[PDB]
Amino acid sequence: MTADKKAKILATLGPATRSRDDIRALVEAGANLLRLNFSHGDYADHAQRFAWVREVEAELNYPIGVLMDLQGPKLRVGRFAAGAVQLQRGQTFTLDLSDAPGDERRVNLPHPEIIHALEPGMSLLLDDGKIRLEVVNCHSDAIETRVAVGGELSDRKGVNVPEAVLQLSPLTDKDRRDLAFGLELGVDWVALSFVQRPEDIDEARGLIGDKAFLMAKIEKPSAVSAIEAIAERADAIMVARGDLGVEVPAESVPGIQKRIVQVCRQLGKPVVVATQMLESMRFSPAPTRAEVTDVATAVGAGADAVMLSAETASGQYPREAVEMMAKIVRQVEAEPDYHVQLEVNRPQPDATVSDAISCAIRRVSRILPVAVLVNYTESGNSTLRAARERPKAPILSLTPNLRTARRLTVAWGVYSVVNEQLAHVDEICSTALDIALAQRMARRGDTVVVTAGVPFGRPGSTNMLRIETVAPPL
Repeated sequence: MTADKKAKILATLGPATRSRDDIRALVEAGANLLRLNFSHGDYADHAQRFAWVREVEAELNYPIGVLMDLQGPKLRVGRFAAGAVQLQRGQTFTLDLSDAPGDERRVNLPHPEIIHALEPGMSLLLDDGKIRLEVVNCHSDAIETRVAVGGELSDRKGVNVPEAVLQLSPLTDKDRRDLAFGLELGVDWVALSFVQRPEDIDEARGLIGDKAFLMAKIEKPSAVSAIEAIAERADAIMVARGDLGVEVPAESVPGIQKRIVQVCRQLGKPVVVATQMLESMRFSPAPTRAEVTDVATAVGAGADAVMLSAETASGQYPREAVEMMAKIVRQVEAEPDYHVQLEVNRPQPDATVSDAISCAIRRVSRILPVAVLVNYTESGNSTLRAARERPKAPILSLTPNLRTARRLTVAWGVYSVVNEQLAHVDEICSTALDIALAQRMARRGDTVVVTAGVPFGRPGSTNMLRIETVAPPL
């Protein structure tokens, strides 16, 4: 494995991927994680692709994580007798629970927990926000509305409510079946949809158990408001830009994205920027200038992971999509301004031993040419803290456990290597050092840094550091 780029690339798996060898090509182009979209495919396809990925992980011998993306609830409108009713601007329209076929005056909304708690003067978006509805006055059975934007409204079209926060669980009965199937498979990362309350993480975490880590998808304003809270209760955050763009002013979004990456980097939780990264590539072998800029912004904010969806899952050029993504990340890293750029975002360390060690690590790195930070853990949580600081040297996380390594694959600039636990810091000096020549990271004569827990026990914060030089293996 070569550390060409520190930012991570999660690549979706879909119909276009169709070989055990296809997955190998994607990671050979710098893809770090692999995503199975449970809104599509059937379990035979996922289970097949999952296994294909696990062959490649064993063949290359370096841990590559697998992320399973829950569909979440889908909020759709009822049926129309006409089928296509042409709604006109500024006219009154209602929607019931009852299955009255649509007549330009009323359609049903099968899911009634939307109807409850909707207040007058809230907007209602249909057909991916194409039409805006204004609620004039409500009842228990129906909502009277005024059309604020009109257009053809086909049946079973999609509904969005940006203002309201709904008492509805982000776990659908379909999502629960998906959860039991992916946990059985051995997925590492579960991405949760429709997150609007921090409590929604707890319900998913209880079902997940310690079997897998959980990532919260910021898709509603509801979540963005409570981002700080949500980011604390989960293991990582994914920004679905496209999906907010429905529920907020587009011009607002890059601000929200920019803000959220900050909240995550404060807490050290990995942050993933996703959706509309390089869509031009689905059909074209090179991106548009605008896209490269969109990517470079996300990479530059210091975000840990970037997600490619259609470009790899179903697309005429899925490898070169990754090839480009990696090249853009390398170009951002190449810029000398970028290293200084990150510095302002870097939260000043808190008065703890683990922060001080990481802080001391910075000074030592200015004074000496440090080729690798080599923090060693099993729980991952230390290497997460070592990554918060965003060092210029690559982290080489050493692992007595495969499960943590696959999860650490999302983390910023963290490269994980797996071996039998050796249990002692002063002993592992040679091992950590040899591992470096093993993973071909440091030349004979570079200096490396090792950090670990003090008693090699569950006591916390990894509070010792030790410089070592690779003297000539004559």
